[PDB]
Amino acid sequence: ITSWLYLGGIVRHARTQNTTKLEEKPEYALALLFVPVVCHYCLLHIPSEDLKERKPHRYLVVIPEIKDFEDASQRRWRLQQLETKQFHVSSLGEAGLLYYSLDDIQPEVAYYQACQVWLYEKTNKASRQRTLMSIEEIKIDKNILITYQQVQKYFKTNYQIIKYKQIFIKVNPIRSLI
DNA sequence: AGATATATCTACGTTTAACAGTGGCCTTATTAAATGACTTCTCCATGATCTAC
Repeated sequence: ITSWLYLGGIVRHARTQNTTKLEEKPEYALALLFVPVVCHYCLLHIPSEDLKERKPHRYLVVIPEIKDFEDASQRRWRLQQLETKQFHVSSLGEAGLLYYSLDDIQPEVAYYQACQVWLYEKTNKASRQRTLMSIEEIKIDKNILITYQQVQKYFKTNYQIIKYKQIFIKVNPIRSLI
């Protein structure tokens, strides 16, 4: 297999391309074919960089831990409802929490969800393709999620600045900090 | 020479009382930065193809 099928599975040593290549059974290869549907994609904005002077290009890939097929399907279909301006975030944890923002909260059921955030970013200005720059695990319990909803409620949302074909999005740093 | 009991005068009174600031103010103006910069390069992954043994 190759990196397009399994993210991060590049051949380290190109001169040994034929031998040192990741190998998998056909069914797992089909799963690696169908991975892209589940994972959502978010855009990351550097707070230090003025968004006017730098359009977002970093891509965060949120890959959720699977506990049940139906639960994951319902979660993904629920997250389909959100607006694109929400997807523009200022931190990896913000995107992870957004992936679990629309999950139902049950007080009898001990809620616990885990997901992976994969950061893809051009190494330099003239980079031809993005490179995996960060992977971070997020484990969200009940208290963290309700606190995040409380922060979302009290703290203001993103300002959808719109200019000449320039729909900038103003993310509140505090929300991310919290 | 050693051991021992004695004698040495003032002194006294040494402040009593009542108070221990009364008044008014305890900053008035104005300015709460002015500019410009918010990385700079390269280091790509993978497969088709060329070529030497």
